[PDB]
Amino acid sequence: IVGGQEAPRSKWPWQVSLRVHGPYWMHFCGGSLIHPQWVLTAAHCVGPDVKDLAALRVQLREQHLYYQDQLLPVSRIIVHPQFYTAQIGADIALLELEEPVNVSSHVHTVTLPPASETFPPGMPCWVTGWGDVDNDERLPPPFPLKQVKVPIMENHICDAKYHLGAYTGDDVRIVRDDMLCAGNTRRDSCQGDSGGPLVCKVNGTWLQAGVVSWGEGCAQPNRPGIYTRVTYYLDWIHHYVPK
Amino acid sequence: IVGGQEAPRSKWPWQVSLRVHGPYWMHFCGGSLIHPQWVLTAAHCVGPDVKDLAALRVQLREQHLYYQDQLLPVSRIIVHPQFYTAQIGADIALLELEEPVNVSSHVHTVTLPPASETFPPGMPCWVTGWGDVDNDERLPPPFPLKQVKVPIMENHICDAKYHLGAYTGDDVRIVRDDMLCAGNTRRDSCQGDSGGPLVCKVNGTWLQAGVVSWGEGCAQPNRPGIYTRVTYYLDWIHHYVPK
Amino acid sequence: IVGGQEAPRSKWPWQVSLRVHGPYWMHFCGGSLIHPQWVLTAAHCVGPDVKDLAALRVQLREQHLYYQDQLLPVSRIIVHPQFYTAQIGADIALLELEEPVNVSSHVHTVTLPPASETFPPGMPCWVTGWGDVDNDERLPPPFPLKQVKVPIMENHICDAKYHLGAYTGDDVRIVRDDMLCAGNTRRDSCQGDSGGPLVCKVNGTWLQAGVVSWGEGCAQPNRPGIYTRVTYYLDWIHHYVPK
Amino acid sequence: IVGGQEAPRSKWPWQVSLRVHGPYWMHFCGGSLIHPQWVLTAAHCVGPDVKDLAALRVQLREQHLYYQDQLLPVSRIIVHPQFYTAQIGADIALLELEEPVNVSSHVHTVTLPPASETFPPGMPCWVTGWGDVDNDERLPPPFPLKQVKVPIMENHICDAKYHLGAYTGDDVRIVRDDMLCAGNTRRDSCQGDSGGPLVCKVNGTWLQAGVVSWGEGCAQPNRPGIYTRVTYYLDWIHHYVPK
Amino acid sequence: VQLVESGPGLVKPSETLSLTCTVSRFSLIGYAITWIRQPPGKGLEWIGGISSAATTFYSSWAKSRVTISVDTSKNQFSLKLSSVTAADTAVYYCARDPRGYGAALDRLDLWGQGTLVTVSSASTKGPSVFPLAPALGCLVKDYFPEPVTVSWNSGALTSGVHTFPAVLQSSGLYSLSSVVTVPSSSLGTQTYICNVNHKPSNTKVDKKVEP
Amino acid sequence: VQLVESGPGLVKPSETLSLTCTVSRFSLIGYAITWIRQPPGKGLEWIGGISSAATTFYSSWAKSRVTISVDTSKNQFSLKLSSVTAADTAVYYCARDPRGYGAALDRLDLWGQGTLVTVSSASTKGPSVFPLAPALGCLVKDYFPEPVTVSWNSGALTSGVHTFPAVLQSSGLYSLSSVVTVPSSSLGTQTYICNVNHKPSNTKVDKKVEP
Amino acid sequence: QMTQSPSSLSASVGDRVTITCQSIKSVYNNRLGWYQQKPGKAPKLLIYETSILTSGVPSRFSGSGSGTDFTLTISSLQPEDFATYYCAGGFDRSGDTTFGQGTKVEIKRTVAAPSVFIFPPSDEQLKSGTASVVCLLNNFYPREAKVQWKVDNALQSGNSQESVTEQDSKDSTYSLSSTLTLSKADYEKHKVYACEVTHQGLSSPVTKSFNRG
Amino acid sequence: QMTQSPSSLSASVGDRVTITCQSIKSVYNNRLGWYQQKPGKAPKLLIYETSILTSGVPSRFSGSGSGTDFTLTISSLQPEDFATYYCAGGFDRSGDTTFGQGTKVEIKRTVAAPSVFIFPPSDEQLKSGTASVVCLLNNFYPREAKVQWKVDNALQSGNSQESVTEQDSKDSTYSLSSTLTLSKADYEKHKVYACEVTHQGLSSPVTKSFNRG
Repeated sequence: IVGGQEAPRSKWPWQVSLRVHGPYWMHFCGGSLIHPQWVLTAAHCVGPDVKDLAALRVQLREQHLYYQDQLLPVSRIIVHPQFYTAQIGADIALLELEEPVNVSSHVHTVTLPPASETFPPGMPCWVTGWGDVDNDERLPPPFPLKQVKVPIMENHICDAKYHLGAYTGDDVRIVRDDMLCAGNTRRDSCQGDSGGPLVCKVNGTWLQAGVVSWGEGCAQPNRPGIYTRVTYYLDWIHHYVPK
Repeated sequence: IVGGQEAPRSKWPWQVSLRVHGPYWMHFCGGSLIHPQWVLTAAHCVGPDVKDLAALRVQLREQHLYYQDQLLPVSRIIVHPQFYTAQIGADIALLELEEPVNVSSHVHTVTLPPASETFPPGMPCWVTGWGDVDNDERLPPPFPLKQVKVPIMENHICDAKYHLGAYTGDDVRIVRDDMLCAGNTRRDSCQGDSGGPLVCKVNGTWLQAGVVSWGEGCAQPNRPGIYTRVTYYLDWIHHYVPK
Repeated sequence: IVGGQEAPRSKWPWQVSLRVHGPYWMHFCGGSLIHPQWVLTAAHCVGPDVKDLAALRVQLREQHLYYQDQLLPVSRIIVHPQFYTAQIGADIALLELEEPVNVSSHVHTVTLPPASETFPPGMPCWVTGWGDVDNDERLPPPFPLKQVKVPIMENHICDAKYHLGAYTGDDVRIVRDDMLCAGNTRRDSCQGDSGGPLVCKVNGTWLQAGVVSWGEGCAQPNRPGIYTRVTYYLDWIHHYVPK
Repeated sequence: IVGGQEAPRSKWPWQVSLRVHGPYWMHFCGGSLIHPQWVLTAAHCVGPDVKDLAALRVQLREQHLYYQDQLLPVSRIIVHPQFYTAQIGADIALLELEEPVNVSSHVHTVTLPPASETFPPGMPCWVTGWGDVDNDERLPPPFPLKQVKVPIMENHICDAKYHLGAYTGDDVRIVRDDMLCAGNTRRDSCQGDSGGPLVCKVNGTWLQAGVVSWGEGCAQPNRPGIYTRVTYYLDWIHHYVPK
Repeated sequence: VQLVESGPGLVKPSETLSLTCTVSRFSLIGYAITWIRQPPGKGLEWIGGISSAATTFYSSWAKSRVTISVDTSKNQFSLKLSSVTAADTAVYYCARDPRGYGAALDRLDLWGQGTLVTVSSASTKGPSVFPLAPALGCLVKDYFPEPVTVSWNSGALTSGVHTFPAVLQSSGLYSLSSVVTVPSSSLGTQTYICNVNHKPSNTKVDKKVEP
Repeated sequence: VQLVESGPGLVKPSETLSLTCTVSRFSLIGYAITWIRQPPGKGLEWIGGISSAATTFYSSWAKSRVTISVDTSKNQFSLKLSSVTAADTAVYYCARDPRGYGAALDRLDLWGQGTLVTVSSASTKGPSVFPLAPALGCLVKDYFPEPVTVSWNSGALTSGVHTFPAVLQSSGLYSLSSVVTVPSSSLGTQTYICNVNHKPSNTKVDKKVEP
Repeated sequence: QMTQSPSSLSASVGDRVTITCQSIKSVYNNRLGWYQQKPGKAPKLLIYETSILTSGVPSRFSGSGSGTDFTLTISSLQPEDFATYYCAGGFDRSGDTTFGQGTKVEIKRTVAAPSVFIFPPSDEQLKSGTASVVCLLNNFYPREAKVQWKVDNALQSGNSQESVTEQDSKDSTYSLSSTLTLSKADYEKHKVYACEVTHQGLSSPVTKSFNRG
Repeated sequence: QMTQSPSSLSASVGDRVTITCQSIKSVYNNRLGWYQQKPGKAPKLLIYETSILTSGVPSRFSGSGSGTDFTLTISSLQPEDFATYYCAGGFDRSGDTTFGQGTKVEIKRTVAAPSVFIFPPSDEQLKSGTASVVCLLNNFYPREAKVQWKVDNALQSGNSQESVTEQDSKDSTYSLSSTLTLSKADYEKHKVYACEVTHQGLSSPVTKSFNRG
């Protein structure tokens, strides 16, 4: 996370970290707990090739990575069938946890937006994660969860921004309609925040607008971060997560 | 280049290396001299964002990198307008050299195939470059030009191969019709060979079938290298390189 | 620390970590609190060249690095005048803290041995630190204080051990009389444990026999770790730390 | 080599490179051919622990590393018995080549100085090698042999220089009488030049005054490079290399 | 990377001043902060500080009235002074010791900009403003408290500007003048806009000058 | 990283000028060099250049007289002009194109300092010098060729110094004046030393000024 | 406690100045430093630990001291260097640490004649019912001056205040502002208005006046 | 071939100026650039490839052009900006590339009165047998002037040369040097020596003279 503070302890209860086996259960990707038994995350963190579930664990909202770990096991991975690379689209995935989690004073699910939402620019939205703070600067060892408030930019304005300084003809849509743009040269996700949630406070209620997908580096001029537009995939998610 | 020999000195005259400024004119991408004033190469080496031509130089067919450098300057870069990322397509580019080069005993142009060619499997084809030899193994400091003979695999067979061990639905075409597949678990391009030519000896005459584009690592099982199918873009190339 | 466990929370109260400024207050060397205002450590951590005290901080016995960094400031550094390189000798130093620390339920000083002690082999001795666990394996991100029980080896036996597999004539003493040898191919200090204390439980009372000084790698065959024999320098320490 | 030019092809015929086995015969240390069957070099390149001769090869004066390799095999290693670490002293070693080399238009031995030589300051002396050019800057891939003319500094003046900015008492001699100091903040050996010769042009005849031994980094203020004073060890060398 | 002070700037006798100091761009962890005082025209003066170890120190005279505190959750340091009196009116600075000593003054390398604190029975009152007619100028009058600021043509006119120390009128209100020196040929060619603002009365005003 | 020219600076008609350009601190590999000319007071003019590919290019008029060359063994570029005439007297510059085009002028980013080249039948002759007596000054006279230089008190007096364009006396020799403006209180307190040197006659002279 | 001496000095450009700082007892482990304060700005650290020059400082500055007495020396003053200077030191850890009183440094230079301007009370003052005529001196030197105010040529005394800019750092000359307090009822009485500088940089008074209102 | 226009201009501080550069045929792929030359120094590159601002240049400068006609524009001139300026461009690869003639830019400012000095021929000239009296003008503006030389009050004409410094970059005023050629045999004849500036910045002649030698 470029910019922004440490997150106040109470404030972001649904944040999930994905851990990979190695010399230790290294954090590598973010996610959000959308249902007591389902975690939402970016596909490119776990696909497109199949990963052995043995190598994967989920960690709930600790304040600092590792100081308090209680790694949950993952029962199944689901990737949107049409994913293949983030720049194509459909960078979205679901993890089914083996054990359901008690909803609790420090653990509560985020709410998915209703399909008619558009998130026009100017709404108050935040992104949260443990990824690098600049461009090679690993998050410092106390590993606090950082947060930042971003602006939202409208797609076709965003598409023009990406064309600046590039050879691609402006006929070629870069930012597809299932994507969303946010961030600023002062304020962005970065590496390792991938799969983190993007949330907006409509009517005081936190809605997850999107998922950290991809971008041409962090905080670079005329390079907003690209987010998967969750509203584009509701019909697919509710094929697996009943409510 | 995984596998294969060193290249006999005479054998590959059109091979070009692209050099980037830095602590030294580091090689970073291959190319092929298709006309006395034009170099053909992979787009992802130089796009999609615009590069200052100050940082770029072309080196002709030396035997060993750096022992004989006579860096030609580049007058203009052209990228196919519809490129953006190799997995999408159109990973092809042209460089116009400032100075035309004398065709000479050790320097002669490759020939582009006529558009009706398909390159069915089994033809005798080679790929040549200075990229890494395995997966992190930099080419050793004598830096000889390596070569290898690959098999050609037919597209729809190749597309199935990529779907093994991946979540992507088989409805979703991964290998698009402007691409081509080649290589083997014993024999492939690798990092830094990108933009090198793929050539096939039809009727004793060397035709450049393709350009090294992308792949899920080097020599990995069921992961052929993907090459840009040059015949798909002739109408675009002859918009710039008269013959 | 090669081998051994995580240390029980209560067990090692005098352990001190030295922090250096950087992207964060990185731990780089160990030490031990020998008096409410003085820290003992290895000279080669801070000398022989002069370091700006601005770059240095001391941290007391936390359980996990970085989770609780109440960083103390250092008021003065003292290095034994005859130090220059650990293999020569005199690898010992003192830090004077700016603020004296309350002796407290979790913070108590180690005791220096009386000068007539020799520490014959077989005594029950331990070394404690946060250094690497093998040879390039950084301590995992929970960063627990590890401990291990080592054997003590008598000097002249140790000196022979170092001569195995080396060209040095056995006339040339390698391990000088102000040094001490300990450890095993299963059990040793390693990089980053430098300056940690070596303690032995004579009469139930913990005496700091030595300081982690240097060695030809970690756990290597016939390469015990070399420790500064604290008893050799008492007359020098009590020139600065009254009791 | 910090500063200085490339070496004119003819100028330094005795220069030898030591190669270690690995992914390729990597250069790691310098040396000088003092007799048709003996190479002189720094001990810390090959000792103090015993190296399997299988892993070692000698390369004579090529112009560029690797482009012309004809690796000679090494029959025996000899290290001065009293070596252990360069800062102690005796950092000198001999390699006996398996096959004697024809003295030839491009290959001729350097001459060892007679024992009564002192090399007072101001003499015209050079050091030559393939080591790094600054502090982490690897020599660029064309790997030319670089050379530089250094000043010579008298020992006791040099010893004072090293004491600046260090805690060591000035009673403690750092630069021992078998060592020699040379270089400047503009001009020094660096990493990988270790074992290279230091030569001075007394009466038009090139005498090897010393061997690149050690230093506190490259080109650092008040840190001359330290060289083994060859004249200190003649009685030891002529115990092995008849003339 | 720099400090910023913040606070009210006006208080009344026997109240307690609160000041905050905020590390604009990096974590405070490891750094001490000291609070420094400057009565008008008099030399500097040290209030106290807090070490990197959170050990507080206080001057001889401060102990009976001062509290220093820190909140890492806000990346802030905080000062409170109780029972202020007119003699406490001063500029205050927070500054950093890079060695982290809580009570040393020999190496205060980095300073905030500091703020006036005025101890007064009066209320606030925003300024009046008038032009000074052709050089050109502008005048600001009957204003309180002291720290007014002014700049010319949105502050784009950085050059040739002079501005004076304030003087205390017998009305109990300060007044000030600002002046620009320029050849009269410019009178036909540039705007000469007297942009003024006054944070302690949240007041901003403007006037272009003409002959 | 910068260029330096070098050359004689004086030659005689029908001789051939040689100039060299030396890349002071880095390898030339990859960079083109161009040679630029400036007759006195006239505008700039392009002679030619050599590409990174060692392809030479020459102006329309230069082809019959010019040769450009390079020696990587010396990290040098070299220019020769044959059969010089008085009209060739100019400042010459070598400059680098970072794109390495041998024959383009739109991006000459880095320049040498350039040198006078004087085409003359005359010999050299070192200068005479005289003080200018109290402000203070110094005068240099009957000197040839043009590029004399001067500085005050080993050049430590960087400030208040003026120095003039040379003028060609009917004697065929240039002369120049240098001047320093200062309050007379300094006359009791500083040295005022007129340090002069003249490379084309290897000449260096000095004189302190007094009333 | 500490004493810094001299309390002030003035010296020309180029001149070499030294400043002293003393104490009833020694500093601790060299813990003494020197700060430069520009007017209206936070102090800048120049020297710390007795003698270490801060980065980004010209080697004009230097200092040394035997634990009990200390000097700061400027090799050659510049128009930049106008400031107050303070030594500060620590006699203890936690204990006595303090600044000195500071030294005010002024550039000695040539006299310069004041450029003079005058302004009536403008419209809204004339509308406000207050009257304040303004008279201005620029780039004068030294700080000595007096203004005479003359209205209908009658001498004005009291009823006026003056404000003096600090020293400039590009020419080292001052600006002075002078102004009357008057009512609208007391202004439209009198009709000829003048201010008149007295200055050492002038051979004579120099009046400027206005009587159109 | 290229034409740059105007050949010269003068404008005040703050003013906004534009410069034109034209050609009989188009440039190549935008290959045009602009150089600033300070007097007595190598040119500095400012703009390249039609419009890319070089690093380390204030955004005062800008430029654009339709392949055949091009402009350089300075938003607000400064005393720094005194220089000649050139466009340069390439019509080909290897072929025609050239500079334009350049434009000389002069700062328009207020008049300033010359500070005047005079010097006799010093000892070693008087010993050399040559005589050269020197008369000096400083910080005058504009470049217009004439010197009268008067020796025994007799008018001097010819027999003299003048040298004019280029424009300053801190005040934008000139210095002028004026000097006679004379012999020792022809100097010790006449005994009263004077030089006398004529200038638009003065209401009158201002003589300075010497007659002790």
